[PDB]
Amino acid sequence: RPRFSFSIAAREGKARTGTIEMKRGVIRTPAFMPVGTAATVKALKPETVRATGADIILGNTYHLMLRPGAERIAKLGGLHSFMGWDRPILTDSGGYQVKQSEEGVTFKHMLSPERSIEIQHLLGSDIVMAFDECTPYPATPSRAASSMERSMRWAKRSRDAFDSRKEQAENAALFGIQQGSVFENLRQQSADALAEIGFDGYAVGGLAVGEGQDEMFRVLDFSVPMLPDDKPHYLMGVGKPDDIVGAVERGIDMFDCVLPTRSGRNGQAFTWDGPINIRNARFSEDLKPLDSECHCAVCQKWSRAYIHHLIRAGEILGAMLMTEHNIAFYQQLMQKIRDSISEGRFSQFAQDFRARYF
Amino acid sequence: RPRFSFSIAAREGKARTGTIEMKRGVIRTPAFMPVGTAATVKALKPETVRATGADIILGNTYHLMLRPGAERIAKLGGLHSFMGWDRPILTDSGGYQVKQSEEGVTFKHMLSPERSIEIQHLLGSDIVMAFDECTPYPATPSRAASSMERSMRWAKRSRDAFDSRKEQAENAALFGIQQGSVFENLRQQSADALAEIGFDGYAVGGLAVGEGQDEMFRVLDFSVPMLPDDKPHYLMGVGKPDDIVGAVERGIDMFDCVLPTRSGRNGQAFTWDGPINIRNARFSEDLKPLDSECHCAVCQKWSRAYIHHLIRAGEILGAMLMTEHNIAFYQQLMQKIRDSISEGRFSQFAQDFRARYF
Ligand SMILES: CNc1nc2cc3nc[nH]c(=O)c3cc2[nH]1
Ligand SMILES: CNc1nc2cc3nc[nH]c(=O)c3cc2[nH]1
Ligand SMILES: [Zn+2]
Ligand SMILES: [Zn+2]
Repeated sequence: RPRFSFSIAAREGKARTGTIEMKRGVIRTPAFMPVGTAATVKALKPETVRATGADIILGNTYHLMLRPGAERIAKLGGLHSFMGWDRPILTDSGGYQVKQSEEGVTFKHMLSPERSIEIQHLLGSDIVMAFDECTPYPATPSRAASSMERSMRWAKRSRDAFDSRKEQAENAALFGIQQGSVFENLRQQSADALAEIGFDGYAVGGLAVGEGQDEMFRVLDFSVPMLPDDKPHYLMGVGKPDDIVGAVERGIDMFDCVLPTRSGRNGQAFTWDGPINIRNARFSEDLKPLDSECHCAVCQKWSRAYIHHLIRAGEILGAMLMTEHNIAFYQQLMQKIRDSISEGRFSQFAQDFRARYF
Repeated sequence: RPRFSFSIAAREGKARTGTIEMKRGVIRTPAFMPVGTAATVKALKPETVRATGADIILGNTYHLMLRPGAERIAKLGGLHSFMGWDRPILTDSGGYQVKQSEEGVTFKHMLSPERSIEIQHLLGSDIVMAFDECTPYPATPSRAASSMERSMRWAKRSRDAFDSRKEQAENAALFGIQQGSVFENLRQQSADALAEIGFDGYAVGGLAVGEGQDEMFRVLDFSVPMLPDDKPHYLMGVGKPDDIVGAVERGIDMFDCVLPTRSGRNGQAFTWDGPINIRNARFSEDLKPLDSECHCAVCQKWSRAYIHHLIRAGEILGAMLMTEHNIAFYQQLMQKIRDSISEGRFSQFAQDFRARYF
């Protein structure tokens, strides 16, 4: 397999379906990446994660740079070996979860573009995120521009730190991140700068930070066409199933979110009829599975009623089952999306989905 | 399969190895029963429990009689269907975890022999425990005798409540429980009363309540020979691996304990070299599996170092992996015990085990 090769197999409007080939495996796009916070996709064995259909996971950098520390994980053979996931891993830069200066950030420890790229290397990341600044929402145009310009400078620093490590450069990919808040001209200048630097992929940063779905979609409308067509488009931190469907309709290829895991643990189950909270007393004697159509193992063997009991009782198996279901649901969503694009009926899928989901 | 048939295949001294055949499956003896507290073996899917080698589990009655309630579980199809374990289940009487009278116990609700047997029926238990009184330790001879006599009266009540329900009588088994504290004459009178009533199996109650291993073994020395030879002997709530080995040497066939699950969750891993606490910093970079010889999936794929990280971080996968390992270890212990008895080298196994374990 090549280091990185993104190929688009089919299109419908702005939507695309295809594959990213990497040394550690193939990634079907549009892709959902389950989130590994501290070297684990919470409450799931990696083989379970794979079984749900995930091709790649996101490893959070922030907690692991703390403990056990990037250097220790490197000593132990890297993140893949440590956690037992042998397929691609996208690592974030660790800066989003974190004294600000042009050099980088210091916190209660200094994190700069260079250190970030180094930590992602020590972890053995397949897809490395440039180190940026996620502009708070709302932002004045001046602040958004200052923030964006700093991010582009840090993007160039990222690129050069990555490229100055031959094993990283040869075996991993680097994604750049677009900023600009909700301002079209800043988004354009940022797309321009990132393309000039050149990356393997382009994320749309700065969204899903409180602007709400209408505003996010309005920004995506003009921002995604500004990115190189021939590379993957990653919408960081999104999101709800409906967010994902609209974002694919606007050209996004990749997604990550804690919603399916975190909200699973809290009792929220995704269904094609919309989300349910399994702790509600209405499920105490409901022998139906979480969802009527879901093909996951949880829906094949256990009832709402049992999972209701488990979550109410604080039992770990409740977290395990809810999470497996929710990640499986997300993967089934992405599969339906890929299939519908491949078959030229994605617009109809999107309408049908929303009608039933709501 | 018959309702209940215990057959002894081999002996060495007081030790026995054999099988209990029941409608829902075969139980290899000496047997360890993982504990299901509230319709779950904590942090494990039933298929994982089975995979470790368990033939039967113990379902705690106390929490489930609370919520969801025995009646609701019966409505939902019984405990086996609810939790997804289709093999035998031994249910306790619910009284041990719980205003005392000859009628039964009231608590913050009244539990009597009759209600207990009824709840175990509603749950659909394969092996039903008579409702007793576990005499506190230490106990004066007068108190121990009063307690024991009450338990024998409740044992007769148990027997008759069980027998007065035809589907229970036809499809499940009933075990009686011996009391008498540490007094040989009371233990004898209790064995006598239980045999006169007649049960499918006989538990040694009243131990593992603070008397310590020497005293427990001294009591077992005289108490187990008092029970019918041709029925299984169950030592309730035991125990540590060394406790189990000595108890088999004294004629016990069945065991349950929360140590492997509960202590697993707390960081304690059982090894043939003795238990370890994985949170100790000595394991932070130890790439060895929990145990050098263990055949479990956890030891096949993950390091001490990773599990160390997981437990320190409070991650659910840490509970999952520690528990699977520990239950697998317990099952491997019982297998070694069965094999050594079958081969007439159990006494040597016991010595070798203790030498290395300590
Ligand atoms: C959950 N929403 C959300 N998670 C994000 C992570 C991010 N990382 C780097 N850069 C970002 O702009 C950024 C924006 C984000 N929004
Ligand atoms: C953990 N020790 C322990 N768990 C027990 C459960 C019991 N149940 C019924 N009757 C008992 O005598 C009894 C004794 C016990 N000791
Ligand atoms: Zn499902
Ligand atoms: Zn093991």
